[PDB]
Amino acid sequence: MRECISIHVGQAGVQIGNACWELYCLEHGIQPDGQMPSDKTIGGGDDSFNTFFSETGAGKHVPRAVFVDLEPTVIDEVRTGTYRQLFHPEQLITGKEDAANNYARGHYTIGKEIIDLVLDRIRKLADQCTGLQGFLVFHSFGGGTGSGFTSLLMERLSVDYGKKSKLEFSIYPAPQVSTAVVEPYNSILTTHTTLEHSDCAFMVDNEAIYDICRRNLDIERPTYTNLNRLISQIVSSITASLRFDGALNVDLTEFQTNLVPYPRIHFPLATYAPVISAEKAYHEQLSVAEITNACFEPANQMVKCDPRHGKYMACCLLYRGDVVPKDVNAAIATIKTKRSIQFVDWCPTGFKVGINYQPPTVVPGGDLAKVQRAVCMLSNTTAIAEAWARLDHKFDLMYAKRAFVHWYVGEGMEEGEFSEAREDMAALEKDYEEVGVDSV
Amino acid sequence: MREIVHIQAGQCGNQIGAKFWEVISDEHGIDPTGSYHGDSDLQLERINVYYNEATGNKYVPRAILVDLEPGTMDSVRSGPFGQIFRPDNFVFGQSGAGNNWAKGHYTEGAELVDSVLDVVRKESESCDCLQGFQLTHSLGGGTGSGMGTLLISKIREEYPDRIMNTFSVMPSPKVSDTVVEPYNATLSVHQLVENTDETYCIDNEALYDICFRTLKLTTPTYGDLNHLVSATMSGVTTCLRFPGQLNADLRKLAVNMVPFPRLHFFMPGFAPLTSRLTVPELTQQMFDSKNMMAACDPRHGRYLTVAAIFRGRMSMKEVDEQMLNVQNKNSSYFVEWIPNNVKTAVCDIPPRGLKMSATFIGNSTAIQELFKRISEQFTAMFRRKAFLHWYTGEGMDEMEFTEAESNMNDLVSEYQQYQDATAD
Amino acid sequence: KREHEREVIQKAIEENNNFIKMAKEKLAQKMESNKENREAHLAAMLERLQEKDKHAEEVRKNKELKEEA
Ligand SMILES: COc1cc2cc(c1Cl)N(C)C(=O)C[C@@H](OC(=O)[C@H](C)N(C)C(=O)CCSSC)[C@@]1(C)O[C@@H]1[C@H](C)[C@@H]1C[C@@](O)(NC(=O)O1)[C@H](OC)/C=C/C=C(\C)C2
Ligand SMILES: Nc1nc2c(ncn2[C@@H]2O[C@H](COP(=O)(O)OP(=O)(O)OP(=O)(O)O)[C@@H](O)[C@H]2O)c(=O)[nH]1
Ligand SMILES: Nc1nc2c(ncn2[C@@H]2O[C@H](COP(=O)(O)OP(=O)(O)OP(=O)(O)O)[C@@H](O)[C@H]2O)c(=O)[nH]1
Ligand SMILES: [Ca+2]
Ligand SMILES: [Mg+2]
Ligand SMILES: [Mg+2]
Repeated sequence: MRECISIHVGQAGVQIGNACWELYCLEHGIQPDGQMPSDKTIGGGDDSFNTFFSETGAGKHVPRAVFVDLEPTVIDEVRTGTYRQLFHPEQLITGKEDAANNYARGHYTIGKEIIDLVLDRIRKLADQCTGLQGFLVFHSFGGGTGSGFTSLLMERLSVDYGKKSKLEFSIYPAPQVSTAVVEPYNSILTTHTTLEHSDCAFMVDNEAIYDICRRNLDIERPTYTNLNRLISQIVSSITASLRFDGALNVDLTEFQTNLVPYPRIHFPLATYAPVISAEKAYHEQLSVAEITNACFEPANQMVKCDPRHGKYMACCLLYRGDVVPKDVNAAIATIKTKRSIQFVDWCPTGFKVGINYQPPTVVPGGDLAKVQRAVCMLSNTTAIAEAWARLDHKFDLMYAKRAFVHWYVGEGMEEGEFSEAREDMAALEKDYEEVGVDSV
Repeated sequence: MREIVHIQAGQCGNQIGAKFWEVISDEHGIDPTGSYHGDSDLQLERINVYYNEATGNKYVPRAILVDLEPGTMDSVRSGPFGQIFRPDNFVFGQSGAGNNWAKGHYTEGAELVDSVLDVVRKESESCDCLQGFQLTHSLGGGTGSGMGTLLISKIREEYPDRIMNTFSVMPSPKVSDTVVEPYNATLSVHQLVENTDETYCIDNEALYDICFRTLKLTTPTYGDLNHLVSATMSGVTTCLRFPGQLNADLRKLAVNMVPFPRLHFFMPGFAPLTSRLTVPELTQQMFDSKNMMAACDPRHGRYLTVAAIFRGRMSMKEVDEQMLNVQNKNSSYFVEWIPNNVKTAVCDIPPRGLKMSATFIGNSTAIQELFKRISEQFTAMFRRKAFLHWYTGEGMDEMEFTEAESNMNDLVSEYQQYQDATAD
Repeated sequence: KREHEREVIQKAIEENNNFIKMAKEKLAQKMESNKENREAHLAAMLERLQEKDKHAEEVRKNKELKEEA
């Protein structure tokens, strides 16, 4: 019951999927061959981790996940890698020719050739569910598959599963690790097309993750491996309420009620702490008060923006590990006093709090210190619109000259789709302004 | 998995084509017999991009050798790696083209084109996922310039959804005394601008000036020029041949490098250029005019897009800092209406003999200086209709020379347009 | 009250279905427009290439006409 199917699209989606599922396994005590000694109910069960893992009669715990990429090399490494036994081959779907960093090829030319197969494999997972809650879609904004195929899939999922919940983990592009000049195009196109088909979307600014790795972990030049291991911790904190259960645990759907005041305003800002090296964490007890304070330092945000220069519509705190309500309430009280957290006038100011007693886990060889307690803040702030504004500016500079537009037209798209998508974005930036205005 | 089909046409095309295969074969650890004796698995990771695998673990270049003159075939065949190539992939006539573009495009070459295509089809049919083709040729001759552009058009007819890439060698009075080279070049450019997705401009003028001024070679040979070409060709194809992220295939390169379909003529660059370094030094030189393989000054135009490729063991932190340094210090020479137009890749495998190198691929509006030079030499003869009878004798019309001249002038104007363009 | 309760739930059904419907139609329309546009782009490309072949025939025809004279 309350099963959740994960869909990982494109390189970024897949490789982040590798990090996440590796982390999930270590958190639940699941071996690379899928075995879980602590699980005494063989062949099935209705425990909390069963929302993310199905069970075979042989005792194998299988991720409720699909991996999709229009080229095989990234998923092939999953097929031959450390956790190859973890997945059934039909969960790992591949093409031959990728989208070449083109949204058009991902949504149309190449994507149409594999979409039916993907939906069939997703259906096979859905049929295993006694009470499917919804989907988690992992993808990049910039890639052709991450942008184009994801939009195609999201459209199709709304048709085949109605208003079943669909959550996104979207990788927002950064020049330090970008691989295409047209990522602003692919970004605006996929955001426009997916907007009405997504209920909630957590944006991950690669530059924000890049900086956190450089400043807080002293990684000279972060790799995708460095970025992904940090992202997985944030994804883990958000899904922990689904995979574990405790007295103080608060389901992600309850937070979602507070985080989305209007359908289009569904992009929460994530902030995670503590991100600290083993060297620095040694003989350093990070209190509930200290990590909660860190959530309001913009340097720790998943998206580069300034909430101090915006208004709050919601503030959620997702704690895990050695944390009790008393300390949390004290820490918040201190913050509400010291920090100026300004809400819009039409929402209450109380912070919604959740606590999972299971402490954070780290993967071997990682740079993150294993801490006794961590927190992820999910806030709805008008400041997130900054990320739209930056992308929209880059989009405009190129589109004014129609730079690279022929690559899209040549694959069947029209200029009208570009202007249509950009206008939706302009309306979205405007919506975020409007919600921040005081009432009459 | 993503196979490229190599084609080399004419004397020049085959010469640089041969050298290209010698160099990358060494990099990938292939011997002249086609056997693998290498030390790193990175060599064989993407070997199928350029090499077919045969019985007994033999690696055969997916290469097609073409010429209207049978002499070229023997020279290659009796070359160092001549025995590596597929015998049936040798396609040749007898009569030669004799520096006549019309002969290679309409007459002599048109007779031979079908037998070439048959070889192309057989190679392509066996491709798991053909990404496209790359041609090596000159624009000054008649076979490489004339039949090469014909082959492009015919191949594009049967594979219209595949990438067409070319390594075009531009003529210069400093290396060749044939006077109709501006005719052949202009007629070729007229074809390239319409039917290729990305063209590397190899300028003999630039190759000569480098060998004479920089390398200090009093009398540069064709072997001295090709040494540069092979080093360049090895560099710009590094991202294709080894496991990587940036521009790992021909289409992704084209998307990053070609903002407008006609403006696909690249200015390659290499560093270090030496004959008998730090990351800042490598970066300085690769953006230096003295290191460009096209006789153009990038400070006389603006970069639309740039692909930089660093090879060797170095600090990626240092590379990232320096590449940012160049763009900030030379921001005026990068168009502002294409954000983040400079992409950088780093391969751990250095080329033969070097500890670390840097390959540069630029789409600069300063490339017009190259086309302007040809246009000036072209018009000087066409205004008086000189040597025209050799072309019209093959059935051509004067209006076709007019159109080629006009289209080339248009290309220049279009580069000037986006050079003069601003954001605001 | 009972009638209103029925009217609410069947309105929810109607809106969910109308969403599914319009999404299905929007997509089929988009995939059809894209198909026609891409084919037209390819058709035009070949059309130009086939006129090059025709031109080439005229060149060889013109040579043959110049020869004997
Ligand atoms: C003063 O007048 C000249 C007289 C001649 C050549 C030149 C001038 Cl300016 N030069 C320097 C040119 O560049 C024009 C032509 O070049 C050459 O054919 C190359 C360079 N070659 C091998 C030689 O010139 C031999 C040394 S003579 S030194 C003065 C050329 C290419 O322009 C013609 C047309 C396009 C060719 C000629 C020919 O090669 N075959 C053909 O069909 O078209 C044809 O049949 C095989 C042979 C041509 C030879 C001659 C007409 C000699
Ligand atoms: N955080 C993170 N970002 C990634 C990763 N891999 C790629 N990206 C980002 O994703 C963007 C490019 O999209 P990709 O996922 O690589 O491309 P794709 O989805 O496979 O689509 P194709 O064009 O068909 O290859 C760039 O902005 C990258 O920085 C990753 O492993 N982690
Ligand atoms: N860089 C370089 N240029 C060459 C080489 N060989 C020929 N060229 C140049 O190529 C141009 C055209 O000559 P070719 O390529 O030999 O002519 P072709 O393609 O064989 O055509 P035909 O001789 O008419 O059959 C000339 O201007 C030469 O300068 C070479 O080995 N290296
Ligand atoms: Ca169980
Ligand atoms: Mg990909
Ligand atoms: Mg020759």
